[PDB]
Amino acid sequence: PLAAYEVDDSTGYLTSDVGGPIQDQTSLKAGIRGPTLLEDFMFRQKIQHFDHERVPERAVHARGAGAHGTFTSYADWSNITAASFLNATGKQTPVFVRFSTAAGSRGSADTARDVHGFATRFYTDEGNFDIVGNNIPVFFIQDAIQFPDLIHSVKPRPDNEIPQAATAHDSAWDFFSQQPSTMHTLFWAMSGHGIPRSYRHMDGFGVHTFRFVKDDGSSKLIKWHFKSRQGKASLVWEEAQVLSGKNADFHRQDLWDAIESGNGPEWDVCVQIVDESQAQAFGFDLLDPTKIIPEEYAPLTKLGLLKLDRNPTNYFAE
Amino acid sequence: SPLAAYEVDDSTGYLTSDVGGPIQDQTSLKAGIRGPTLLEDFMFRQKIQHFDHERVPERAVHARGAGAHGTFTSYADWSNITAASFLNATGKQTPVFVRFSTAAGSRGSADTARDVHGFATRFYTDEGNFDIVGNNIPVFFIQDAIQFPDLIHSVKPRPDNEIPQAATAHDSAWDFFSQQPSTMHTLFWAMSGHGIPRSYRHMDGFGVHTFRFVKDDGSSKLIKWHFKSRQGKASLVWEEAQVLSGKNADFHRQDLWDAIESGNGPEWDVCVQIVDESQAQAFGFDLLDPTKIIPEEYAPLTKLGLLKLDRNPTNYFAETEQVMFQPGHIVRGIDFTEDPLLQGRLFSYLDTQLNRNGGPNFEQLPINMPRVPIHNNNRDGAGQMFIHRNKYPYTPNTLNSGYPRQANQNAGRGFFTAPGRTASGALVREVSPTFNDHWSQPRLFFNSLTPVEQQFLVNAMRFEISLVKSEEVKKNVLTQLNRVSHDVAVRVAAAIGLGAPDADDTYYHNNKTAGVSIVGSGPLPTIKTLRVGILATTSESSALDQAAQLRTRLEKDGLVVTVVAETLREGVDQTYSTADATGFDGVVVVDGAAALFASSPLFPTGRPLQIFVDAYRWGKPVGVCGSEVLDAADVPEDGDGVYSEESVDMFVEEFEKGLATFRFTDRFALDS
Amino acid sequence: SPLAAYEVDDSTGYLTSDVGGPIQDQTSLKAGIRGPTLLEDFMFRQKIQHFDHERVPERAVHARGAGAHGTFTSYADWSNITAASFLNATGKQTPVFVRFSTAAGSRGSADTARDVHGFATRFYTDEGNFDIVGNNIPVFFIQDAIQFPDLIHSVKPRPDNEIPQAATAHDSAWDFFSQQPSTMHTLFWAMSGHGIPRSYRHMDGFGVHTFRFVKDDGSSKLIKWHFKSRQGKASLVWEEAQVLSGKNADFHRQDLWDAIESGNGPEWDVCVQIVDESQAQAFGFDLLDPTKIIPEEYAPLTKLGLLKLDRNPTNYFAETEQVMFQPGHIVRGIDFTEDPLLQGRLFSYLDTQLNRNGGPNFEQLPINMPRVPIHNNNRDGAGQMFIHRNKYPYTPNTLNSGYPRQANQNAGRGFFTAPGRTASGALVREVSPTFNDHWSQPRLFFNSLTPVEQQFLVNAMRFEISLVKSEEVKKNVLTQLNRVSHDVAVRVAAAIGLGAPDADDTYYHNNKTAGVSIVGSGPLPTIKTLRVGILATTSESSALDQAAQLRTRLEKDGLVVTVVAETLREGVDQTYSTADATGFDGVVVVDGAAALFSSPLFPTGRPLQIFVDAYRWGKPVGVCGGKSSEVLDAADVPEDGDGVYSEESVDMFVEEFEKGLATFRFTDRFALDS
Ligand code: HDD
Ligand code: HDD
Ligand code: HDD
Ligand SMILES: [Ca+2]
Ligand SMILES: [Ca+2]
Ligand SMILES: [Ca+2]
Repeated sequence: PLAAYEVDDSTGYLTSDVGGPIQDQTSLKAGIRGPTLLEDFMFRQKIQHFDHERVPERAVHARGAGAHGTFTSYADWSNITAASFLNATGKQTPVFVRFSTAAGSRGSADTARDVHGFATRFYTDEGNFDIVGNNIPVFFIQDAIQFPDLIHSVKPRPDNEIPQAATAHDSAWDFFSQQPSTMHTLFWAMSGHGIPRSYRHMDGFGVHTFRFVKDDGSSKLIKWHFKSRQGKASLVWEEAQVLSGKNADFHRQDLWDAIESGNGPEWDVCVQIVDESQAQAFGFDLLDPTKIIPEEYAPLTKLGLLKLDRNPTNYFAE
Repeated sequence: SPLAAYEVDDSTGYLTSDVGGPIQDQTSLKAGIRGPTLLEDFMFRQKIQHFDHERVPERAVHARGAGAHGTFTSYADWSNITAASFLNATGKQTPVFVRFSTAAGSRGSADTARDVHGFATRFYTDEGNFDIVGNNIPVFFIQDAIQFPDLIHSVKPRPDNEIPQAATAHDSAWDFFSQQPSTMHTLFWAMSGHGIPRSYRHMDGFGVHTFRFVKDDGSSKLIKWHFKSRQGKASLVWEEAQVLSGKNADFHRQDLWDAIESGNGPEWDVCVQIVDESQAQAFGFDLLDPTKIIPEEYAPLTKLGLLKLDRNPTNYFAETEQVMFQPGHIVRGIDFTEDPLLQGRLFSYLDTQLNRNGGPNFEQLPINMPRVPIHNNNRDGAGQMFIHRNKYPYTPNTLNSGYPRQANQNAGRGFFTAPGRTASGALVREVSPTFNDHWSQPRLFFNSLTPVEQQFLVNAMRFEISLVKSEEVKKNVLTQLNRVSHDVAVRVAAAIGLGAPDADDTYYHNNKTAGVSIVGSGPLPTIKTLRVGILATTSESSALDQAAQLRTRLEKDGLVVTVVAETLREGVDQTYSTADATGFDGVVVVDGAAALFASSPLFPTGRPLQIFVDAYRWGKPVGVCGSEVLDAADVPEDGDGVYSEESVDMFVEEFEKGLATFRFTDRFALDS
Repeated sequence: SPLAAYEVDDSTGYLTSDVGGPIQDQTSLKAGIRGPTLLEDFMFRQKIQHFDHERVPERAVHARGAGAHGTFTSYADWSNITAASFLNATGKQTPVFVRFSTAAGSRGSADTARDVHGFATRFYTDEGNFDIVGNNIPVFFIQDAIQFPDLIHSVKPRPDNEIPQAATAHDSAWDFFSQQPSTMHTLFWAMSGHGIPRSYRHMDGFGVHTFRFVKDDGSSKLIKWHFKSRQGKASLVWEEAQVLSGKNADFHRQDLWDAIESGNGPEWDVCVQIVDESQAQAFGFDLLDPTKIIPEEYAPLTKLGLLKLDRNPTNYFAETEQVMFQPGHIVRGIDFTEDPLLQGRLFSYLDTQLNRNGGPNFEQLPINMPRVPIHNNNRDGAGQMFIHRNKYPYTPNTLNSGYPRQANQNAGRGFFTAPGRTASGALVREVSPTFNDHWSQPRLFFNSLTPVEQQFLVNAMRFEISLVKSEEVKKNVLTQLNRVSHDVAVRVAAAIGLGAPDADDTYYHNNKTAGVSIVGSGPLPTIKTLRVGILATTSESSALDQAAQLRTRLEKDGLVVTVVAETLREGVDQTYSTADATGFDGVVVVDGAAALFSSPLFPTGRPLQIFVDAYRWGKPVGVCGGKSSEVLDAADVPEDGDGVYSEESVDMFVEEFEKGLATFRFTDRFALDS
């Protein structure tokens, strides 16, 4: 899939980045017990590379894991959307998905209590389409300008950077109690949804109302819902705590293993579809990201199958 | 102090942009009440752009850590051994900043991972910043800096899946250790209690490399830095460290924060072993080799001064995250040696700050600034915070009267390379044959540990090596362990189902050395800061009375007391639900609570008992104050570090001796 | 000095590292006296690393430029029209920093390129930094911010070979201009003397866009900023600008530096045209359209205050290179309009500083810092210089007692959007048909130039279009020019050997507007700082005596005198070898030197060439001492010509010559199309 960019090092002699054969095990010195020389370019190119390996972690959802897969459309959905990846029964589009926690840094534990990310890229034949979702259908806040306030409050206190990957501290609850919009996502996070058994055992939600637009220009309002075929399942809190200690890599290992063993996880990619006229018909505003549309009011339509079946080759690059 | 000058107070006043315009930051500007957000909303974009760019790359190693401010005080005028100004007078005080860390884990990984630990100290001296970038272990894995990315790639997570976090417990790490025998000495240290210290305060710091002290007359001697903890030496046990990682990833940084906040700032004696240049190869090994210690029997310690950390940072990102240490930050009176590990570090720490800071002016960050004037011809660069008045920044000049002037051995107190240093021979990429003994000092270390300490180390290796999938790597590992000790290889082999290779006694010996054992280092010199968990109940008013009485007594002796019960109320600090044995150095049950130890929606099933049981199994002093509890917990009444008294005063007295002893090691099973 | 706190003195002391350790920096540490350099040489590496990383990206546009500090002083309490604090009291003073620039060229390109010029002003107000990011031309090429990269790609060098530097005289630029007719108005400005100003001090500044002034009671009015120069309007002629680019690439920055250093800091009246919201479409065009000016006949200027630049920077990189302007630096009392060019700029200037500074904390650079306290919850980021005490940086909070408090119209003097502003209609990527007339205003401009000024413009177009290789592009250019003026198309067509298309009179008219002509703007109101070259000789002690007397008399009136001779000595400033007519506003030969007009000391014919060039470029020229016909005849300069002087008396010579410096250019020396 990304075959063209792969580099193989199963044979051959060590070279610099400009293809000159070299060694990299001993520094060049003025005498066998002497000082290292500035002219040692082998040393400097290798160490400069190493010194510069790291990039900033993501400002949120720093901790996560991904895989490649395929999306297959169940129908020609031309009658609700012009979207090319949805325009024929059986049409296949490559995907890449990254799942994550939200608050913790790189290296924090998979099984912390948190909102989880479920970000999906469809490499469509009319361009990349991303649905950047969470495992919880609603968000804490109603205006993007408040994001840094929310995130500062739930991340570690800035004098001592304590506590890692946890809402269990004064600042977060101060924010929650002063900003009552947070109540809905709070209740989800405090349920089993905050500690899922695996990435495969949770759903994905776009959260926002988006629009499907036909080629004739007519539109409908939609909510994205990726429905897990593995079922839903959570940990219990005491278990999640011990797991955070025994295996910080629990979720990424789970996903990696299911893929290697030929049990790639699957989701039905679904939408709730409603009319433009129904923006305020359900007793709340569809522009409000703290609300769900009860399934009693709008059933889910299954658009296609998302299957993840191939692990990355290099975690950093992918 | 450059840091007071840059403090920003936000305890009053109206919100402003970064250019001082009063603004709001709670609602986006929209076209209509239910409309799209406008591009012209500058309040939105300035706030979100800032947030979007908050993060910087983590350190390439030692990314997880924590820092504090303090003072170094010289005990003497040390001009007789070094020209260093911060050491030139009795009582001379120099501000310091120290950052402690693990090594392998990323910035959100647990403090209590098994690992080498950093101990980096900046002395803001009156003749420039001097950094000693050390570890809690005196020897390093490799003999040449060029091998550093090999070491780090092998111990960091596997690069296809980025598993496992902050752990040597995987194939690649043990493959490297078994193929690169220089690693044995540091590996032995890391597999001991030194890999899982009780806190940053209960470990020592080592410069690792031999350095030089250089006098004003040009003569030099060879030195090793050793920062000796005044708090004593102490470790976790492994199963405790694992539980801690889950229950409190921030255990060490919290321990340091709290000790400082309560007026119990940690202290070290800053010491050196000092030997003559002629002794570079006198001790049976090469002092240029960073995998070797100078046994204290060959060179005793000289105490130079006191290091005390006593002030927490105000902003962690600005101070702790941005501090940028360099062994290149050196001062007159100190010089480098030809240690090929040290040699290469000099390059790496200057270069890597470019990655972290994103520009060349990183020394202008308040935490990195010196406490003396700067005079040089460095100019421009992204993030230039100075306005230079000298418009002729080249040497030699007449247009600025020849300023700044050259400093050297004979002018302006300049740094100078030790004038006795020479080089000779071919320009070679060759390892000195004097470096070849990779196994005798690992054996020296192992020999110096107590029997239960040796068992803990064997058990660490059993744990990790049992997780290595490759049969080939496991066998290669036993080959190397066997060159250190046949007994180690036998005992480790037993757990992984392979046979050890035949004894190979080339490097075996029975010699020991002082000061490397934790268990054999004696009771702790103080118990201030140590944590006592008092397990109580809300259902008995007697239980809460006893708790309160203990608290008064224990708190007066500097101990941190946590009363635990089913729910919070006056006098109760923590519910059973959030409590765990890893949160205490000692655990006391007030006997009025016996009922809990025999179901509640308020805590998981059997929680009160489990805490007591874990505390016992992990070797902690445990007690009952008011003994069927001990039956329920299967704890022997007569056991060492088990207490049972109705006398408040008698119990406190005995239990406080238990906290000093710290661990009761007789509770751990030993190989035959 | 505004930034004193950040200054670093190196007039004494021993060399140190950046961490204060005394060091040397003159010899590398080596293994032996003829040995290899050692990696442990930290003195070498810290010094060379710094050097290796000195450069930052130049500005994507306006890369070439120069800055200075000054003061703005309000003429009144302007609360009747704006809430702006910096305008709230008579005599109220605010520090400023201004940077001037060309637009297309890179760093190191020449000041005297033909171009639009930047005029960017920061007011460090007591209610925050307020920037007016303007140009010396009142209209812009394009009507929507989204087209900016198309414009800039077209006028910058061709991307295969990066040719030509700092010039519109190539196919791609004229291709864009001819396909995008909105460009015509600014093009006509740039092809006039406004494209080649005599100095930064002799040009005006324009905000270009309509902005709003907003009162504390929330009512608003539409405004245009006009900074009117107190030095007068003046231009180079093209041939002169070309030679200048090669003889002194730094001409404008030197001129500004020198004027400030001599206590002649330049001044502008900071003015606005003010009109009601109801007049957005009352003047025959849309006030949201940045290709249109409001003629002065429809809206006169209000003088708000005085701008004076009077202090040069200390370190150019730290102040001038690092200053980061944004139209997003706005203050209470001012607001935006729905000009789609302005709207997009708001985005660009915040984003582009990330590129230049390499990190998000660019507002912390001394030159970008405000002069009032900052209270917000912005945190971290590379290069973070603050240590924030508030450990609860979120709103809403109780743990920091609700601080910082929200500022808005009612509390804390907050910025607020003019509350009368609305939007209505479909969400569209459509151009308003009110923007559709691209040609009437260029014609209004052209009509307002004097005959010789119109010739200069036609000649600029003939120069550049002649260098366009594509006959199709050239034909498309004539199509657009012809929509502005048939006469212009005909006269330009003549130089390039094409025929003009037939007259198309849809947008022709004969209307004129005041205040846009340079050549018609009258004699300069001051001649201080103008440059007089006295050409002399060392052969005659009398030539040097005349030169000294003349110097004394001219310097008394604040002119900058340069005595030129074969070689330097006391009283001679420059040799003929380095001298050029482009270095002077006026040229005087002392009659003692008549014989000069071959030496190893200067190129053949140089002294004469300086005089002749000065004459051909319209400058006042003369001979002092009484004997003039030898010089004037050798030069082919008629003795009775306007702006040609000859007197024995120093005092009398200078009085006549000084009138000529004020007139500045003698335009009768240039041929007109017949
Ligand atoms: C205005 C700021 C803002 C707001 C209101 C949100 N986010 Fe976000 N999000 C970011 C700003 C951001 C970001 C800072 O831009 C990140 C960090 C790294 C990145 O690529 O974008 C990000 C990362 C990020 C990731 C990690 C993607 C990956 O794996 O690389 C996920 C899954 C989400 N977000 C999902 C959400 C959901 C479901 C939201 C509520 C509906 C949401 N975000 C609101
Ligand atoms: C040639 C590469 C190289 C080698 C051989 C070493 N290191 Fe290192 N070290 C680095 C390259 C490096 C680095 C990549 O340059 C770091 C990462 C971030 C930084 O500032 O420097 C660093 C970070 C770093 C830190 C964190 C400092 C802080 O708290 O910010 C400590 C304590 C050490 N190292 C200590 C050591 C010790 C005791 C070594 C062996 C004697 C050692 N390093 C060998
Ligand atoms: C949307 C893109 C865009 C548009 C439509 C414009 N500009 Fe701009 N301008 C920039 C994008 C930009 C920029 C890329 O963001 C620059 C480069 C460096 C900087 O700070 O902003 C810039 C630089 C810049 C400078 C140099 C400021 C300094 O000295 O540092 C001036 C004077 C202007 N511009 C003036 C204008 C005027 C009068 C315009 C029309 C009314 C205009 N710009 C339209
Ligand atoms: Ca908190
Ligand atoms: Ca591995
Ligand atoms: Ca071209």
